[PDB]
Amino acid sequence: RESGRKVQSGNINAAKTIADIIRTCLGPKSMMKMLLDPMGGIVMTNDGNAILREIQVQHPAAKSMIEISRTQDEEVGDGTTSVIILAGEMLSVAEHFLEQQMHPTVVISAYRKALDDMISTLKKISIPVDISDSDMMLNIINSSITTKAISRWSSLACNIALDAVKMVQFEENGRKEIDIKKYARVEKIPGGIIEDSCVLRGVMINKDVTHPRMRRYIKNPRIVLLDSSLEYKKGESQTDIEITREEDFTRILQMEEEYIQQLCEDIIQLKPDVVITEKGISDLAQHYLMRANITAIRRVRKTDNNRIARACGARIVSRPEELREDDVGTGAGLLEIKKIGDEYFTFITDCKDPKACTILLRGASKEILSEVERNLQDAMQVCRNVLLDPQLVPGGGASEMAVAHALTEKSKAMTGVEQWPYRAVAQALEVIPRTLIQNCGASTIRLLTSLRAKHTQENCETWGVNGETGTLVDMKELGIWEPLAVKLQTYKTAVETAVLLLRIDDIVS
Amino acid sequence: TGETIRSQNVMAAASIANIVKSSLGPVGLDKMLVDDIGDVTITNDGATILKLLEVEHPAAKVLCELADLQDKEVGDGTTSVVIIAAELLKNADELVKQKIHPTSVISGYRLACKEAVRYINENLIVNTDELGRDCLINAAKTSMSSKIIGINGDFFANMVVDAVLAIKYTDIRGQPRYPVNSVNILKAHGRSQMESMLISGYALNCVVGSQGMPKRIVNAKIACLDFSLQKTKMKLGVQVVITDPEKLDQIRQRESDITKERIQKILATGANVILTTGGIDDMCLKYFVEAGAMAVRRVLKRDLKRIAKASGATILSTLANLEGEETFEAAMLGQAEEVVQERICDDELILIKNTKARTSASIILRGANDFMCDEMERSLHDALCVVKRVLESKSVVPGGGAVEAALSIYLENYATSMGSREQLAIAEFARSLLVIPNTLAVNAAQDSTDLVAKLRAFHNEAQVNPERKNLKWIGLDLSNGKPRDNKQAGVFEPTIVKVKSLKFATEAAITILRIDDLIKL
Repeated sequence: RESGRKVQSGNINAAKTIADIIRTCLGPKSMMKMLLDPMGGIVMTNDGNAILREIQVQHPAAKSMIEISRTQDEEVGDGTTSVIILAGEMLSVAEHFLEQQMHPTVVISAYRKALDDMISTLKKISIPVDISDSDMMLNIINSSITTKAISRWSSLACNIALDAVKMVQFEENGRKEIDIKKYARVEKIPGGIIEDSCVLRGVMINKDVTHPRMRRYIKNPRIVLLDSSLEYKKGESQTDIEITREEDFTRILQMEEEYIQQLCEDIIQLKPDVVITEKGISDLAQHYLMRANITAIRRVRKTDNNRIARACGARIVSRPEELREDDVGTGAGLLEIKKIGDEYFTFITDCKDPKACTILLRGASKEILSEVERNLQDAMQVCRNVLLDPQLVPGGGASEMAVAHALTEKSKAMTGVEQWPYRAVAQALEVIPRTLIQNCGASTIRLLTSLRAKHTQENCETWGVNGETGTLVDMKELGIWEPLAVKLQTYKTAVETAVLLLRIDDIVS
Repeated sequence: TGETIRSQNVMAAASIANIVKSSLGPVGLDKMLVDDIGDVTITNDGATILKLLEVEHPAAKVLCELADLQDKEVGDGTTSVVIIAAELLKNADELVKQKIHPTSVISGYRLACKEAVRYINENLIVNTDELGRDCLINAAKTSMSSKIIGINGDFFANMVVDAVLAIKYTDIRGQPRYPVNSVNILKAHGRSQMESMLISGYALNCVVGSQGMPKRIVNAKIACLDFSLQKTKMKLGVQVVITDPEKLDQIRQRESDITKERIQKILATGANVILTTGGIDDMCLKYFVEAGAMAVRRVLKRDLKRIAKASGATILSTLANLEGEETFEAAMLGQAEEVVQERICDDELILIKNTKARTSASIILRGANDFMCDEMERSLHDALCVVKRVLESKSVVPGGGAVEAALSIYLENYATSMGSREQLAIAEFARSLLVIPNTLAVNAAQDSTDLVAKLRAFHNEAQVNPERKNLKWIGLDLSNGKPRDNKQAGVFEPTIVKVKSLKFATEAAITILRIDDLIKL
């Protein structure tokens, strides 16, 4: 239970102490944080991702800061640093002075217009990228893989992750938003070539579906996805009593297998040689498949068939009556059982609801595969964000100072009370030019004022400090891209978040 | 203990009464509520938090209870009646400690609790209508978080607030009347937002079943189904026996056909339209389209039951004698003047125009993007909540806040007149009245006396009237500490809402005021 400044200064004691090493942990020159595990261990993290998990809670507001780092991790997976940075970077200056001006409130609506002038600043500096050209994305998409940096597959997996969210973009809500990712999924492939780590349609099933008898391939015959009751039903659609008598025993087995029959009267008509039964899978049920010349598929689940629903594009059958093709194994279908390494890979290509496409990732080993798998992430995430938002914006102090004086100019434009948060929020922008230089080792001061001067001339339009060169430069020059996607999404979060814990003047039970 | 525990009876209140003062209704700041020990929850609305709060002391025991007792009756005067006991418990605090047996002043507080309402009694307004409650447009303008709907906090507030006020509206089961039944109103993002308007009928949220299901249906018998139309797994049909193969086709053909037979018994039993909040497989649905009947899917629970009420007679929403493989029993007969499946607000939806049993009207609030539909949502619902209580209670006092400043002086005048200590009793009751505008100085960050003392600075005689916010009292603001003539934005209070907390606020203290110790003997 906290109140007043004890919340507010405690809110400062929440995110900032989180965001302290994080700025060293952030930027392209990011300096990892050392951690000390409860075992006596160590974890070296540039992440705002891993720190909050391990580090124990230092303040109730931090538990709220953790989730907005989650929310940004949920939204992207990067910017988790900045959201707790930016919001916590807002908490230190404005509130207490403005509680001395007596308000959480004027700061909120200030934060809201501290939000918009950036959103006002962005549309110029955040300028449309062409999602058509891969390299026009790949410059953003190399900007995604360049900091986290697994360099070998930061090359190919991008073009893969480019194609990943591209091939998983049909996305139809009617508004053509592209959040669409899940269709794009990695594939854990033993052995094989380090290349042919690539995007294929549907979902080739690497999870639970690996069998000596699928035959070795089922191409034209269907993969049949059963939610439904492949096991017998003793009545019509239903079940009746067991055997206490000679009379009851013969009566039971008729409708039992007849249900399996009347299932596989309507199940066999659609031509599987592989029926994947996630539920209703049982010995006699799969033994029937064994006896039906249709592969008995066990140790398989909803994700599988939901991935197979995402693979051939099937709809996992919710009707015990009348199974068909477009139910399960849509199209002529391809179920391709390939051992690259010793795992049978269920390859189900030929996706219906097309543009739902996984990513076949093949290393010579899981690491060199996971090296594709991790580089894929930031790429495809930012690809998703670039395909979502077809814009890019210069990184570093460019967005920082162009909005900084803007908010400052806006603060002077207002010359009111809320100016003071604008005064506080504009500086929140500039800790990043600090952060970028607070990495490289020069004096950000000389450059801050010079980046002020970079605004004095150029309004820091495209000109930020680039963390790894530690100098104040055009990012359209350097091709360093935060998108209006990645940033505004990150900036949007913290804007709410600082308000949130500032909307807390009292913590209670 | 003693006055200590009696103070602990006051302290625990004012302690927790801070959280309901520091968070006052919606404008109260978010308060982090630890559920038990390690689980924290960010929330507000002291009428709420006290319940998620877990009461430590028998003092705040009744507070969470009386606030809820106030809240059970009506949602306002609730987070306050917490404070007001403590606020009186602060008024009689040193009194009980001074010379005072509070029995004197508390019975005087009673007459004060009584005498005061006799202004609230004489304080009413019959037509608040174009004045609204908390102004009119500001029923929604408060309900609207203002971005694209901000100036439409006039425009659509002339809509959604005037909607519940005036539109042809069907209460439960096709009932024209001033709604306490809310209003069916929807939101669909797109087109131009200003184009958001009323539709004549219920606005449906429904999966449209027109494959050749007839869109427009005149004199539409409506079946609104919460029970789905599903389908039933079925074994062999007529006989079992196969001499030649085509029987095995016909034997398994009556799986669809008996329902084809029974869904054209559904024509015979009846409906022209099948609305289903549950599922309709196109298996059943087609049987209607080849029957020439309407079958609509996943009609919104609200929207459907809104139809399922006005549609009239018996409806499958609240009933099931139907299997959906089965023919209807005509427990499914609702009735629509005409169903014209209608293109509205970037939606092709079945729009059931008026009713056979009623004339339905539903506004659809067209979002410029979802954010309107997100923010007008509250504007839909909360300005709905406002006018419903306004239609529920048409006797409502003019002014919320400056009432108390009057009620202070109004009662503080009646104080000096009575005499003795009960003169003093009435004056100390006229004090506690002034904290409710002061807990507005909490959230609006106003200056409590400059707020409240200047509130009291407003009078000729003592009165709160939309006539005079300066020569006398009226209104008050979440925007300021300033009284306002109620139609611009004054804070209206419902009359029934006030006397309750007034009544109740003294009713928490007096027993606490009686209990002389907490502890063992």
